[PDB]
Amino acid sequence: NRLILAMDLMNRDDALRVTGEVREYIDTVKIGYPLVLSEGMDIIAEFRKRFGCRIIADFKVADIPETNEKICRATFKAGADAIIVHGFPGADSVRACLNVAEEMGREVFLLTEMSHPGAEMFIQGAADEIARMGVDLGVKNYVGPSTRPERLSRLREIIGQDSFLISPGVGAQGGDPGETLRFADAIIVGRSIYLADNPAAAAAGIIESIKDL
Amino acid sequence: NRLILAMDLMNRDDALRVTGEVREYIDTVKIGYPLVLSEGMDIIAEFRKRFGCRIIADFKVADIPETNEKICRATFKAGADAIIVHGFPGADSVRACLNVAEEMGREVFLLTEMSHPGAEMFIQGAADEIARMGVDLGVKNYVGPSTRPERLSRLREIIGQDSFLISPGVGAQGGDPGETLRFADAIIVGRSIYLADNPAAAAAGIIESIKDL
Ligand SMILES: *c1c(F)c(=O)[nH]c(=O)n1[C@@H]1O[C@H](COP(=O)(O)O)[C@@H](O)[C@H]1O
Ligand SMILES: *c1c(F)c(=O)[nH]c(=O)n1[C@@H]1O[C@H](COP(=O)(O)O)[C@@H](O)[C@H]1O
Repeated sequence: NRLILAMDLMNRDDALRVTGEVREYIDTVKIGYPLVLSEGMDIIAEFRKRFGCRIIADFKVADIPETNEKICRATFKAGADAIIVHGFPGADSVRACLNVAEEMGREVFLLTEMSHPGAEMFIQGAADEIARMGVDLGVKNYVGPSTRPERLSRLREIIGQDSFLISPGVGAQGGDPGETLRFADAIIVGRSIYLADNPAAAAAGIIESIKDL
Repeated sequence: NRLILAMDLMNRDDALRVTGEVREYIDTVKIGYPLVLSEGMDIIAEFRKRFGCRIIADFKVADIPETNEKICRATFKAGADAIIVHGFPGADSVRACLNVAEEMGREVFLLTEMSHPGAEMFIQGAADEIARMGVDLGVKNYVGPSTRPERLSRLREIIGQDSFLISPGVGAQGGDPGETLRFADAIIVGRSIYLADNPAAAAAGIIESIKDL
């Protein structure tokens, strides 16, 4: 695959239909707050049972250590395989997530630099240090921006070749599968697939581009 | 009051009992992901209907603009009066939240500097600029740390006297109601109340200290 579906539809019926339509082209579904806050955490269990795919909970966890632990424990209890957590709040907040993931046999992904224009204001300047903090904490899974492949390159340099790196911002945000997969292990794609007239054809089209690399 | 309850219990029965016990000492309940991810967004509507108090959704929103809008729209649809959003992701992410709050007749609180030790690593260095970004965006409600009253002072200086400023980190995290209320309009208190043998007595004790100021 190398393709992770960002399932940000907000209606259970549509989320299930689109995921079902594209599942032959992905092995991982990324579920975030647009779907969870609309349909409840039980949606994570349903997706697991219906589809079998890995579930990453994209909750961009960004609270104090005590609250981060509670968020992680609720999320894994609901059946998520991994959770995405922000590095910007610092090492104690990240460690809290890693401690729960250890307890529960799950994975943490560290979000380093974000893909949107606003990320340039504060996040970008800290992002190398956030990545290096990850390495120092023993984080093995990272998120970095498809929209800035030169920053992906730098992040890959920091985390090394033996870390797993996934990357949002492909399609709608302007990122390209090829420029991104030079550095990331897998791309995250939401709207380019789930808003397409034929999501299966969109996913298939992306997979064809990936195979050509 | 000047007291906001951080309701981070993870069981509907306990959350309702403790809130009911202390409601005569607060007019605002802050509900976050520990309770919502455990009991569902319907908990917000229940609290509103049972208690009448203002509800602030402490979701520390930290995504891209398009996703931030979806998160805000789901949260207000569930009945929250206000949402807490991170400033660190930048102005476009914040504006997205403000646009939804405008559409829906609700409020955004901008989180500037966080209260925990890790906030020193990256957030603190950006926090003055995040506050000034808030002012430039017309944000009128802010969150800053009880644990660092000198930073609260600086944040108050930036936002001015006509902005509303609320402050977590009182009690469990080491913050003091008095040192904090020199600068903040209201303090947020969670564990010092909700883990107390008698939460009503804990809240009452805090209110007594506040009245003495
Ligand atoms: C999260 C994040 F931290 C980013 O830096 N960028 C980003 O886009 N996200 C989330 O990833 C998905 C992108 O979907 P698409 O732009 O393909 O529709 C979304 O879930 C977004 O929240
Ligand atoms: C959020 C935040 F952004 C902070 O800087 N600090 C902080 O503590 N929070 C949240 O506020 C409440 C504090 O509760 P207490 O320490 O009194 O138990 C919690 O909801 C925490 O997530």
